[PDB]
Amino acid sequence: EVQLQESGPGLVKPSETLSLTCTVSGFSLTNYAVSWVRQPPGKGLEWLGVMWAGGGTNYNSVFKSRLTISKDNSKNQVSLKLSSVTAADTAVYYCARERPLTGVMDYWGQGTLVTVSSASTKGPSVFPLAPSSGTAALGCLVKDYFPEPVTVSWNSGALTSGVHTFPAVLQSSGLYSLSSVVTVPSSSLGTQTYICNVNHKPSNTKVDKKVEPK
Amino acid sequence: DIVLTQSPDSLAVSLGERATINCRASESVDYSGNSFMHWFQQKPGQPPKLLIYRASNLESGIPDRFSGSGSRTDFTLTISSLQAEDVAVYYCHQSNEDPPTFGGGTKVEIKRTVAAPSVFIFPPSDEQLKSGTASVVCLLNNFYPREAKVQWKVDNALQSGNSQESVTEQDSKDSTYSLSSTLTLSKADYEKHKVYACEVTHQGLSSPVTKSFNRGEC
Ligand SMILES: [Cl-]
Ligand SMILES: [Cl-]
Repeated sequence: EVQLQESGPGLVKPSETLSLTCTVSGFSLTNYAVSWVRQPPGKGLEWLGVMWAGGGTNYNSVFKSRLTISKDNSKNQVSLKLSSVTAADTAVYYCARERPLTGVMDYWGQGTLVTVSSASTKGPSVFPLAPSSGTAALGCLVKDYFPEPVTVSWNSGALTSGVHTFPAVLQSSGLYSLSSVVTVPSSSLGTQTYICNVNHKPSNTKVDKKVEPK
Repeated sequence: DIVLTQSPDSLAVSLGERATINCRASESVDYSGNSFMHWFQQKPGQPPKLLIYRASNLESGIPDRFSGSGSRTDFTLTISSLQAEDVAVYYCHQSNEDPPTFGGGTKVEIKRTVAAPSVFIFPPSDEQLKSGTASVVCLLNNFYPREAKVQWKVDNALQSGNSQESVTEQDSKDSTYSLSSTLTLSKADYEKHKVYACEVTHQGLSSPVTKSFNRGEC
């Protein structure tokens, strides 16, 4: 199966250099091109550049002065370097496999969110949203992290039906907060174990929080 | 650069009915009797997913209700029988001329029956209170349409300036929205008051429903 995965720093200071890596599997970089595309939050898609199968590069002219794409076929990796970053470079960065003859981008990585900011990295505090009293709701409050994003799974991905993870809100403090909730049977609250798995990649923080009645 | 202009910007469609999305290009996207216009589906927190390549070719694993047509400067994606899981932003993509460019996107939503929110209220954890902040959370679960009012009451005194709201995009199975409201007090102000209530107004409720707790908490 064709897979790509982006890796990035999360936070980059203004005027510094953004470094990203795209690791590929299920295909060879000798056969396929790889493109970099970014998406500012709640905006459209902007193409940055491509590493061709043969090892040549093609760049969006607006990034010519700041952008370098390189690869190592033998390490299954394509790299991006974007110098002199400003707030305008805040985006989810995607790497995509490109069909070399047609320019069709057929497989995309999950993406890495790059925040350009002078502020400090900060991992979240995780608090339970405990059930009380057919249907019961429980959750986790993920408070006071920077930058975005946080991802939440339930019972290491075993529980998915009824899960709602809300968009993060920016608090007046300048730190993000989000809640993740799941609706379950009322009869299950006593017996069944519920753990939210909170991942904050920008701070390399992983928090498991058991959620149970008061 | 080739500019791609999509139409509509957004549309609400009933389950089983037709969605038509147009993409126009500022220049021809054809070379040697081949059209280099492609269509993507993007759901929230996910990458674009290829639906159609070179105007009319359905990508493997994509259902046949998706189809594409057009050439030169005029292209159409059709979803013949819209399913719940097809709620997304749809993008056209040209690869004829450098730089490759994308359309501004088209938001597809399901128009479905009115659904009342199930309301839940969550007191702040003892863990959090030791930090000196109190977060009270009101959850509105699985409602249609999107429009909802949450009112926070503290000892029946209606709150203002000290809450924030977040709404999910439309659920891929039941086409509903969910909403969380968070009330943020200092531990001091939290301990001054007893009765905490969120009042939910919505089309699916005949009158506004209130969920509440006492800080005593059993
Ligand atoms: Cl080359
Ligand atoms: Cl192709």
